[PDB]
Amino acid sequence: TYTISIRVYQTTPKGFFRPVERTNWKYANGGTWDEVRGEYVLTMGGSGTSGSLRFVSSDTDESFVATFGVHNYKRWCDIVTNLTNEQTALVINQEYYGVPIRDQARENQLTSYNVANAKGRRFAIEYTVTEGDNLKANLIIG
Amino acid sequence: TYTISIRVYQTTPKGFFRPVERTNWKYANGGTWDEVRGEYVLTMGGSGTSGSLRFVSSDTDESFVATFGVHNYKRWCDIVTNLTNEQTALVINQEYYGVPIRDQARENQLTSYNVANAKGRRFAIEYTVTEGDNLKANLIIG
Amino acid sequence: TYTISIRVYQTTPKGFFRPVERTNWKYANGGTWDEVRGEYVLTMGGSGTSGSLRFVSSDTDESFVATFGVHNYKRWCDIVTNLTNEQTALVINQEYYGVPIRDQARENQLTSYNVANAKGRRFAIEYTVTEGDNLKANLIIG
Amino acid sequence: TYTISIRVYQTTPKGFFRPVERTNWKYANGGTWDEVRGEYVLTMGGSGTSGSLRFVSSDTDESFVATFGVHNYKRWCDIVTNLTNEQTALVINQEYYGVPIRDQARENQLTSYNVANAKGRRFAIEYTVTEGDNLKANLIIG
Ligand SMILES: [C]C(=O)[N][C]1[C](O[C]2O[C]([C][O])[C]([O])[C]([O])[C]2[O])[C]([O])[C]([C][O])O2[C]1O2[C][C]([N])C([O])=O
Ligand SMILES: [C]C(=O)[N][C]1[C](O[C]2O[C]([C][O])[C]([O])[C]([O])[C]2[O])[C]([O])[C]([C][O])O2[C]1O2[C][C]([N])C([O])=O
Ligand SMILES: [C]C(=O)[N][C]1[C](O[C]2O[C]([C][O])[C]([O])[C]([O])[C]2[O])[C]([O])[C]([C][O])O2[C]1O2[C][C]([N])C([O])=O
Ligand SMILES: [C]C(=O)[N][C]1[C](O[C]2O[C]([C][O])[C]([O])[C]([O])[C]2[O])[C]([O])[C]([C][O])O2[C]1O2[C][C]([N])C([O])=O
Repeated sequence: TYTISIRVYQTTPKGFFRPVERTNWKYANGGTWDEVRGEYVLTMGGSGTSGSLRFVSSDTDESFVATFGVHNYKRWCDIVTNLTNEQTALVINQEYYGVPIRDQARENQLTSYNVANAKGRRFAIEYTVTEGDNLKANLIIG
Repeated sequence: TYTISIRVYQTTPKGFFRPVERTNWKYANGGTWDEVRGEYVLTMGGSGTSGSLRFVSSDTDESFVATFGVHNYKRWCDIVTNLTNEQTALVINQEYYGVPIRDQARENQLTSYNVANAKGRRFAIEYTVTEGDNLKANLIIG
Repeated sequence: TYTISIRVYQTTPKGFFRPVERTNWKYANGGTWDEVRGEYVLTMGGSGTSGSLRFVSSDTDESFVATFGVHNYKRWCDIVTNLTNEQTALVINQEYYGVPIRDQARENQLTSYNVANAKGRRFAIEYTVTEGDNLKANLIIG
Repeated sequence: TYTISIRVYQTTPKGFFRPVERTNWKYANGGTWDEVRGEYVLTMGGSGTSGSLRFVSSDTDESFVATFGVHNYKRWCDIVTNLTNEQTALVINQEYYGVPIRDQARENQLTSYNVANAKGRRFAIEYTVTEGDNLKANLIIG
């Protein structure tokens, strides 16, 4: 069993990103999302699955999906931004298992990732615990 | 724009179901989940989409996915229980747009629905506001 | 250090009680409230303090404060209902340390308590773990 | 009826502040705290009361209480940090109605305020909507 505990840091009081969706991919006996002491906790039944969090800033028409999981017994992450209305977390989470551009991100098994949207706002995931069954990450909204 | 505001009632102190997942289908400009004044609020960009909530009772190894949406300008709902580990809300939400028996449930445009798991516990959805753009439902756990 | 983990069971879809306030009394090095896996977790720095949760049903003009704590190394609980607008949880929590009718409830060190409001709705606290540092209780709204 | 809607910004991945307490003062028919679309919403029955939020970073042994209210029909705010274990939000909220220095902070009717703890970290409140019945503020953690 794996857990990834995520601390969300929203660093800029221009716009406001709120949580809107949390998904579990179906491999590795699935998984769950829990809120624990102000943190998001993704629990997974084995290696080879993932879960996604979508955040939306309605004030500024910005959004992103942050995905966390374990691939071949190593943690991975990705961020997708500049979303169309059709790119829910349900959509994006599932794309990591069959869409080549997404598969490759997962296969990279990254301990950290940062991306900017069209407006220049940066978003980052940084794992603070990178090994073992109980992983930890900061999700940083610039 | 539709909202469906959901109040959860857990009616017996036998087992404890906790929220674990909330998904948005991609049709009709997608949608979001918000927590508002103790209720789960599904917001959708128009008619023809839906969102799902999964709840798990780890104490009693029970779970269910409740789905809410609007089909041809009328609200609908369904519950799936007896879930396999591969049946996350991500999976179940999508099945209402391709799987005949699930398609049929959506097409039923029900204001209320119930189903029991193999353990004999019943779950129900009851829309208390069945018309207009701000719909309301009780999710009742037996 | 003591914890009391509380599972809220809202059993009747007549009215809707939502969480509106959570307080910590100042004795025994204070305490905190956390949300953990859908449960409310009161953590206290020693014996002799408590914390309160207030719930309000705006639909039906009903409300109550449920207080949990440890007195002389034994758990206690109380429920106050039929609240005036001036009886916030901040008010009620503090009354257990100087108001005789409230002091006596605390001194009773109850493992369970049930009360009805003027409308006849029952509210109950039942501790499911009654000894040790990590206590557990159901809060049942009738 | 006033609402004050609060957005929390945690600006540095150094430490992690989590919500631990939310209180309502008893004047002006009291008030409530709700979570709405990722924001903390304080609702008050009129002018002359307030509510407090406490946040704790156990990682770095830091904490603060942020208080928001309306005094003589104008919004006010304060932050207290360098908290003792006996300074819960329950305690601090009440001090604004009897303790001269706290009374004075309320009487200041500030649209913005900041204070630093002994560790050099600054906290701020910034009202983004300063007039009317639906007030809005940023709570910024430095
Ligand atoms: C171990 C790992 O991690 N692996 C992975 C996977 O996962 C899996 O899946 C399956 C189905 O297919 C099941 O669910 C199980 O349980 C699990 O584990 C997957 O995810 C993939 C993607 O798709 O990846 C990984 O792997 C690699 C290769 N391809 C193989 O297969 O092996
Ligand atoms: C109106 C309605 O409801 N409709 C519906 C739909 O939705 C839709 O979808 C599309 C794509 O495909 C888009 O997204 C839009 O926007 C929306 O609106 C769908 O859902 C379906 C299922 O699949 O159902 C309904 O419809 C029916 C038929 N198809 C016709 O149209 O009519
Ligand atoms: C041990 C116990 O539990 N005790 C109690 C108390 O608590 C206390 O308090 C103090 C102040 O005063 C401090 O804070 C400490 O820390 C603690 O512990 C109290 O609470 C009381 C009520 O008021 O009760 C109990 O006790 C009994 C008697 N009175 C004595 O004092 O001992
Ligand atoms: C209008 C206003 O804001 N006022 C104020 C007050 O509040 C009040 O209180 C009372 C009792 O005491 C009752 O609760 C009512 O309802 C309310 O409104 C108070 O808070 C104070 C502080 O202590 O402050 C203000 O005022 C001032 C003076 N005292 C005169 O009046 O003016």
